[PDB]
Amino acid sequence: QIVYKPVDLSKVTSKCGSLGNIHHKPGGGQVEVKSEKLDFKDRVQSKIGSLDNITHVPGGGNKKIETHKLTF
Amino acid sequence: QIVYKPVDLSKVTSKCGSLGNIHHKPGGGQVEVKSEKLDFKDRVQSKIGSLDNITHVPGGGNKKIETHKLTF
Amino acid sequence: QIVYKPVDLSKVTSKCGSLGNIHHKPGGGQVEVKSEKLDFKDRVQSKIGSLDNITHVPGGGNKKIETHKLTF
Amino acid sequence: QIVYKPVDLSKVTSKCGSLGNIHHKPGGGQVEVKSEKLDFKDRVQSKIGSLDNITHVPGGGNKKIETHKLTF
Amino acid sequence: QIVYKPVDLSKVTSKCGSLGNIHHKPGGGQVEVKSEKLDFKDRVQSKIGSLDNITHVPGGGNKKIETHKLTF
Amino acid sequence: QIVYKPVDLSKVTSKCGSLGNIHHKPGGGQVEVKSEKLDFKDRVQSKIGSLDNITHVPGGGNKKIETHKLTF
Repeated sequence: QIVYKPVDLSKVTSKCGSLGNIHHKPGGGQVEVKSEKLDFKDRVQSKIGSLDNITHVPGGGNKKIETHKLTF
Repeated sequence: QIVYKPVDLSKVTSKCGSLGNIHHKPGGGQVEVKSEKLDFKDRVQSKIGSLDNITHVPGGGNKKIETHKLTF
Repeated sequence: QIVYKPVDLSKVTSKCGSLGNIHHKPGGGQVEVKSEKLDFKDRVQSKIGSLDNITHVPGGGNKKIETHKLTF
Repeated sequence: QIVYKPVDLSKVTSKCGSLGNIHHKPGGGQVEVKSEKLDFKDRVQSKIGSLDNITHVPGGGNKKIETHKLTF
Repeated sequence: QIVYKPVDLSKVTSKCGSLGNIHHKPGGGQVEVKSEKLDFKDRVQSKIGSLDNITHVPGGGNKKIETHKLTF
Repeated sequence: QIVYKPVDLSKVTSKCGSLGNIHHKPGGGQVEVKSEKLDFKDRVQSKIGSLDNITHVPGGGNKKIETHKLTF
């Protein structure tokens, strides 16, 4: 007999009064990559040769992550 | 007999009165990479040759992570 | 008989009156990497040759991590 | 009685057997300048706030400069 | 009586068998300048706030400078 | 009576068998300058706040400078 019965009533919350006046200003750059062969198998995530700029300004941006597992 | 019955009532919380006047200003740069062969198998996460800039300004940005496991 | 019954009532909290006037100003730079062969298997996380800049300014930024395990 | 009679018979010369395989590769950068007032008079040469790249490969590039003056 | 009669028969010379395989690779950078007032008069040469890169590869690049003056 | 009669028969010379395999690789940097007032008169040469890179590879690069002056 198994009674798998977890209970969650928890909270993740925020208040912010004002959000702004943010400046992101990159000055370029240079990237070089050389290879002869690539061979990727079975759940590969790959990034080769990048020059990436990100500005991320969510009003909340809170995260909650859950995982339930039962195995025989 | 197994009675797996955890209980969660917890809180994660924030208040911020004003959020701003943020300046991110990078001055370029240079990157070089050389290989003969790449060979990736089975749950590989890879990053090769980057010049990446991030500005991240969440109004909350709080995190909660939970994990429940039972095994026979 | 097993009675796995933990209880959580905890708080994680912040108050901030004003957050700002932040300057991030990197002065470039240079990176070089050389390899013959790369060979990655089974749950590899890898980063090769980078010049990466991050500005991270959460209004809260609190973390809570939990893990429950039972095994036979 | 002034006899002003300079004589020039001189030479400036070069040989180069082969000229090439030159790589110029700049990685960005950042420049900022602030002023309230500017006031320039009478033979001013000025340069304010620059990010300049030059490649100069003349097959000779030899120079000769002469100046003759007589004054009463 | 004045007899100003200089004589020049001089030589400036070069030989170069092969010129090349030159790499110029700058990694960015950052410059900031602040002023209230600038006031320039009468034969001023000025440079304010720069990030300048030069590659110069003349096949000869020889220089000769001459100056003759007579005054009463 | 004045007889200003110098004679020049001089040589400036070079031989080079091969010139090359030169790498110039600067790693960025940072410069800041602050002033209230600048006030320049009569034959001023000025440089304020710079991050400048030079690669100079003349095949000859020889220099000769002469100056002849007579005054009453």
